[PDB]
Amino acid sequence: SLTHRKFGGSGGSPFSGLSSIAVRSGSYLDAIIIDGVHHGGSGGNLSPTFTFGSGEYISNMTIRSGDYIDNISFETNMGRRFGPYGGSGGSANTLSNVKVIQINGSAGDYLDSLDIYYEQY
Amino acid sequence: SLTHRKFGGSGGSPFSGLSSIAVRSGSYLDAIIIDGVHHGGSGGNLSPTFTFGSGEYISNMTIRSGDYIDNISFETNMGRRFGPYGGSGGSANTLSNVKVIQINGSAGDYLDSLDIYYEQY
Ligand SMILES: OC[C@H]1O[C@H](O)[C@@H](O)[C@@H](O)[C@@H]1O
Ligand SMILES: OC[C@H]1O[C@H](O)[C@@H](O)[C@@H](O)[C@@H]1O
Ligand SMILES: OC[C@H]1O[C@H](O)[C@@H](O)[C@@H](O)[C@@H]1O
Ligand SMILES: OC[C@H]1O[C@H](O)[C@@H](O)[C@@H](O)[C@@H]1O
Ligand SMILES: OC[C@H]1O[C@H](O)[C@@H](O)[C@@H](O)[C@@H]1O
Ligand SMILES: OC[C@H]1O[C@H](O)[C@@H](O)[C@@H](O)[C@@H]1O
Ligand SMILES: OC[C@H]1O[C@H](O)[C@@H](O)[C@@H](O)[C@@H]1O
Repeated sequence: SLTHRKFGGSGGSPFSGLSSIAVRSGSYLDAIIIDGVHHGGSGGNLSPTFTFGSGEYISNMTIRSGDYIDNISFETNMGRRFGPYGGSGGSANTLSNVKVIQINGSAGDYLDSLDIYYEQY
Repeated sequence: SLTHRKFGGSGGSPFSGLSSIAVRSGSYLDAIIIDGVHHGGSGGNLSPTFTFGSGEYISNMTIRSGDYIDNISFETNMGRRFGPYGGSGGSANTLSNVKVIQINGSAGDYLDSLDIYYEQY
C-alpha cells in the first residue's frame, strides 16, 4: 500500500530527494540519469541536465513507450520544459496535474521501463 | 492521491531513483545527504555513504525524533544496514516490512523532519 509518513518537528525549509534528470537518447531513451547516477547503456547522445529549483516538481509528463521507453518530455510547476528526447516509436501516455515524487525503473542497454510515483491532483 | 504507474517493457535490471544516503550526525541528525545532495547544517560528523544495489530497498527503518530527527537506522531487503547514527533523544518510530520509495523532508541547521514515501506490505 503506497503511503507516506512525516517524522520530526515543524522547522526548516522543505526539500525533495529527487534533484536532477538527464537522458541519453537516439531512437529510444538509452539511459536515464537521476541525480547524476546513470541507468542504461552508452548509446545515443547525452542531454543537458535538468536541475529542479526550490519547490519545483514535474506537473505534466508525456512518455512514448513499447518494449522500452521511446521518448520522454516533461513540464514543471514553474513552466519549465524538458525534452522531448528520444524517438517517435511506441505509443504515448500523459500524466497531467500531477506532482512527481520519485522515478524508479529498469534498464540494460536501453531504458526498458519507468515506474513513476506521483500525487494526482 | 499518491499513485504509481509503470511504462515500458519487462526487460533490464531494476534501479531506484534513491541511490545513496549519508548523514551528518552528533546528538541529532545535522544533515541528510541524498544522492550526494546535502540537506541541513555543517555540525556533527559525516557518516559513510550507503549506496543501493539493483533491486535493493530499505525494508525496515527506525527514526527517533522530537523537535528534530534525533537518529536514523535502516535495514535493506538484502540484509544490509545503515546506522544507527545520531543520539538517544526524542522517541522511536519503526517502519516494518516496507519498500522505501523516496525520502523528502525539511532542514535548516539540523534535519527538522523527514517525509518518507513507501509501500507498506
Ligand atoms: O536510442 C537507441 C539508438 O538510437 C539510434 O540508433 C542511435 O542514436 C544509437 O546510438 C542509440 O543507441
Ligand atoms: O519501445 C520500443 C518499441 O517496442 C515495440 O517494438 C513497439 O511498441 C514499438 O513501437 C516501440 O518503438
Ligand atoms: O535494455 C534493453 C535490453 O538490454 C539488455 O540486452 C538486457 O539488459 C535486456 O534485459 C534489456 O531488455
Ligand atoms: O484527491 C486528489 C486531489 O484532488 C484535487 O486536486 C483536490 O480535491 C485535492 O484535495 C486532492 O488531494
Ligand atoms: O547533532 C547536533 C549537534 O550535536 C552535538 O552537540 C555535536 O555533535 C554538534 O556538532 C552537532 O551539531
Ligand atoms: O528532536 C530533538 C529533541 O527535541 C525535543 O527537545 C525532545 O523531543 C528531545 O527528546 C529531542 O532530543
Ligand atoms: O534546522 C533547525 C533550525 O535551523 C534554523 O534555525 C531554521 O531553519 C529553523 O527553522 C530550523 O528549525
